[PDB]
Amino acid sequence: IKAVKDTFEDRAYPTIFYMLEAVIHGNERNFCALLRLLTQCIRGYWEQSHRVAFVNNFHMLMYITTYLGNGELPEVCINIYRDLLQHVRALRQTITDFTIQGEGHNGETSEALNNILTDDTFIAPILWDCDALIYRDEAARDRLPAIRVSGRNGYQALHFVDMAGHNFQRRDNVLIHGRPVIPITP
Amino acid sequence: PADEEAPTTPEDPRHPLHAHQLVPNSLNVYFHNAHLTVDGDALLTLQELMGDMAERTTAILVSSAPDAGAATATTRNMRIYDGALYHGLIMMAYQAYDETIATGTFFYPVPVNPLFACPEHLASLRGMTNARRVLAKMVPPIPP
Amino acid sequence: AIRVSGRNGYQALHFVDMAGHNFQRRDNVLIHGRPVIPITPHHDREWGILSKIYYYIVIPAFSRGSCCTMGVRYDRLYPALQAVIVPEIPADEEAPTTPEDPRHPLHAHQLVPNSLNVYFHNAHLTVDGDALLTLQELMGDMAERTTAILVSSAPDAGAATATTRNMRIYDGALYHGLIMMAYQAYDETIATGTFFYPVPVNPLFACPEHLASLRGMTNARRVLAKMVPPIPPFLGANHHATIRQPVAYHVTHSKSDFNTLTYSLLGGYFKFTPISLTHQLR
Amino acid sequence: MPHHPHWVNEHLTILQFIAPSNPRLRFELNPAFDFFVAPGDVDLPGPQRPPEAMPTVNATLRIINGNIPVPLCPISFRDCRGTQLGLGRHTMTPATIKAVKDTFEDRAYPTIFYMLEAVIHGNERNFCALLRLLTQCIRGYWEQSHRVAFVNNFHMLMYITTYLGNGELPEVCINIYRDLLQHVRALRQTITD
Amino acid sequence: SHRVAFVNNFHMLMYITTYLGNGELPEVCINIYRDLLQHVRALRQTITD
Amino acid sequence: SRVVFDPSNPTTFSVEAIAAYTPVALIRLLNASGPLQPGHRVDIADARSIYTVGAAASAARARANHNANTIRRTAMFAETDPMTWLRPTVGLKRTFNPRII
Amino acid sequence: SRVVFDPSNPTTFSVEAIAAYTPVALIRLLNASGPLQPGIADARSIYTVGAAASAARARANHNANTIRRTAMFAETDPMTWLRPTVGLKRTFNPRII
Amino acid sequence: TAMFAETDPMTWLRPTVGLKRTFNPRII
Amino acid sequence: LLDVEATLVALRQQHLDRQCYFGVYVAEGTEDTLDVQMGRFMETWADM
Repeated sequence: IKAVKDTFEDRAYPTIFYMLEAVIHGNERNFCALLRLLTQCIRGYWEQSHRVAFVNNFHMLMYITTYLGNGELPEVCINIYRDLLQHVRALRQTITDFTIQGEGHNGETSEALNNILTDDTFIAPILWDCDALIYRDEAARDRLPAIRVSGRNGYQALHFVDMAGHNFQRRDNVLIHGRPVIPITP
Repeated sequence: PADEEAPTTPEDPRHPLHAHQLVPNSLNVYFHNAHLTVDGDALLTLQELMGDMAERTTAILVSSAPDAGAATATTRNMRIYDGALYHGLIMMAYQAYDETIATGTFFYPVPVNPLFACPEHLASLRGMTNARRVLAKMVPPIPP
Repeated sequence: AIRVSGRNGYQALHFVDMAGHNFQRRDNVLIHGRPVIPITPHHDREWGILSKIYYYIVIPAFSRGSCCTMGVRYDRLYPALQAVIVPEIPADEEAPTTPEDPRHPLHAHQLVPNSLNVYFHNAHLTVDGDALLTLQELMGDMAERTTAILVSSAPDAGAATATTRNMRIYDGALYHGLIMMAYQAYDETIATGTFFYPVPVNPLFACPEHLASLRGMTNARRVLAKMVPPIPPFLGANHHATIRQPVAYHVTHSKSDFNTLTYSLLGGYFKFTPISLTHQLR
Repeated sequence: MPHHPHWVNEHLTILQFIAPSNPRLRFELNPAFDFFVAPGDVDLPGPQRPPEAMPTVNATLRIINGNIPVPLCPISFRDCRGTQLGLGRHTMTPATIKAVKDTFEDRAYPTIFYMLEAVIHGNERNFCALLRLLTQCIRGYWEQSHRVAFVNNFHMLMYITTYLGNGELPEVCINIYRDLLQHVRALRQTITD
Repeated sequence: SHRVAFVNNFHMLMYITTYLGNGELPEVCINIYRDLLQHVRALRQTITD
Repeated sequence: SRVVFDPSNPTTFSVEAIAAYTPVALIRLLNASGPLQPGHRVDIADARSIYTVGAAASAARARANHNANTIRRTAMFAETDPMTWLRPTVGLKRTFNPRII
Repeated sequence: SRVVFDPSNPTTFSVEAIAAYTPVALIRLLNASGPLQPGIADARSIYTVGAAASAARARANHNANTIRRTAMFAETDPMTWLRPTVGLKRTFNPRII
Repeated sequence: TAMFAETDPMTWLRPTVGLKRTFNPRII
Repeated sequence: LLDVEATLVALRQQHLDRQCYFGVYVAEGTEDTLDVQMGRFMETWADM
């Protein structure tokens, strides 16, 4: 804990890796192709400083931990990740068995009133795909959706754009879904 | 090269990217920052990844109407608002007086929800010495 | 009262081939013959009893949390690995398996996508000829059937009344059930749930991961199953027996240690038997 | 099921064990017998459509006394069982603790292990090939990761201990297996005496 | 010599931390200033609080 | 015959002489998918079973040929000999070597 | 027609011929006081499309010597009724034979 | 040249980064 | 919640002073840019 606190307080982590991860998060095929270089880069980073990092990408962390099933790296960062996952699982188990459910008028409300985070009404730090918004809209049966994006009642929905649609002279245009490798589907 | 290979470390003149194709100026800083071990497969994967380009970043503001059946009709004043951001990152390392990033060139402040704020990142725009500095120092404005 | 495969008695089969395939066989156990068809007990049942005891106490005590089991379509996955890769080895010559020489048997020359071969290369800690001959031998001996066994027998009458005489216990089991503890739905190299299917066999072997991994359960169904025990009466005998709730309640609310759990089980294993009561008094 | 059963969710026991209630009394009357509601006019085996039946009370003797109410006073029982059993007994070791932690952390069960189990359950040729390739397999597994894994395979463990007895397995694994076997044998002897 | 130097200058410390620091440095000797900067930050926080 | 879409005659004689992976490579290189119009209602025993048993026989023959130059394996039962009237026969230590010389 | 004053027309072939040794001298040649605006997002779009074309040309040239890997999807052969063909990924050394 | 980048007048197309001296070129 | 109408009307009648209406007014944009909008918002907050 103190090691990661010192690493965070050192203020020596470049943002180029974070930007690259954010760019590649929307392409599963590209991420799989670049994993070969990513493993070498993380091995070099560990050799330079065994202190753990890259805690802002839970999906990437779980993917690399599941892929690194051979044992090519020492069980230090992997051990810390496993301990954190075990603690999270224990907290989830205590939350689930410390309360009861079953009562409901027209939707799921017990967990929403208990912890809030289970329901989709709670906000999120950064949104990546439209599947979360679709799930929130589907689960918001008892709540009227007051969508007021830039004063418009409805929000624009479109798929990924091609290479000829990279014009920067557009206003109020969202970028959802994508082409990792097709209609809109979560 | 076809049916050939070169060491990753820059210690052999036979490496295509050792001294001839390294080029000065623009590539020097990038090489110093990310002089990791790369090869033909890594270059090909990077080139394939570079073919996907986005357009820009935008923010989405939405709201949800709660159950309007507490007192009578729709006379309640209870509302809940939700925030959402597209193409964003979480940064926890703030430089003190680094000159790598200028004022309003690469990184700029963005509105955040009034749940867990920080004054260190809100002052990255600079541009203030005494008046606006002491103004932003005491009161941190939360966006309406 | 033997009730294997829903029938009485059992038969035996010799080395089967591709001219006698039967995917709908009923009341037929697989033993793959017996070179040493006559049937005789060659192995003592003490080892099997010990293995069952270990599977019933120490293993659940060690892995009470996040434990589940599921099966796969053996009849659909067995006749699909018919392949052989082997180079030419001269007499009195060595065959190194290091991934450095150009003469590697599994070099990157001409292959197919996905990651089975890379997984084999990662797990290449064994030899190739032995694996090839084992696969060839297994090609002519495969299991193409599966069934469940539901036994029912009355040991003795616990009470003089006739109500306890007509009662009969029921136990559920699944033959040829492969043990699959971990199951993650992150396999992008193959379809998810195309061959695997979860099914509870024990009241303590129920986990939310297996139920949610089917990709065919709605949110309402999941939240309903998360409250009531979904173990089938004919597969787990949860409500059929007398100890329905406490057997899981104590094992979930103990969460102290394996020694404490074993001590509690030993203390509670004093059944309502006159012999046990006499032993306790002594 | 339109509604949900009120007996499976026995978490509301800390108040029903003090104040008697109809749902907690109409089913349980005595600690020696268990009463259950009769099925819907369906025998064993029965049809898919249950016809209307009549209420009745059936008494069945409890083969195992696992239905005793625990939460009325579990602290005293736990303390007494601890003070009566955990006085001069066996204790775990850091080696086994680390092995358990590693097995929990790995949780892989791959296709190689599945095929190994499939060829181990029964096959003459596969068994005869394994009797020769086991040394190479364990050596490769140890050299890839000396971590201890796949201990629940008692059949393969006993096969290895009966076949390979010339001092080939690592001394740490052999010692761990020996002490766990001694501990389980002592536990069995105590539970039998 | 099992000894460290450059402990009487502050202007060069910022420059070396911003330029030399890349990762390929001995952590057994570059962590001396880490405690000093942590203490400076702690005292600044206590003063401003 | 040369088409491998419906193996009915060249199932073992055309595969034993060449590498066993050649038919697999040819099948993989043959387009991407086949039409479903000429469906078969005789399950797989018409030609798929014949192809699989032929491939298995070819693989077994190749393995036997490869192991012919090496030393073959034996059984597991030992300490059995008809000349037990005077003394029994003891076993041999495991000292196998990859090369005879 | 490679004209630096009006790069609207030479947007693909000029960038392809630029390769890597051209921009080093081009930066000095174009200096700072240059009236290249006639003939502000248009310049950025031209630069991005030129970079994309150059990257595509480089990828095509590199793939000529090696073998173009196919997709990672399964059931790539007509005989797919029980299990498809599963093999090695593209993370190994790219070789022809 | 110096490693300082700051800003350049040729921002119409793309910004120009600075040049560092952290290299030792050699023919052999 | 139905008995608070009288309390609310009494509080409205007695009335109290208020400040910083703009900070809790909650408004929305008109399909503008990001940097210029943020600068204008900062300037208005500073000078208002």
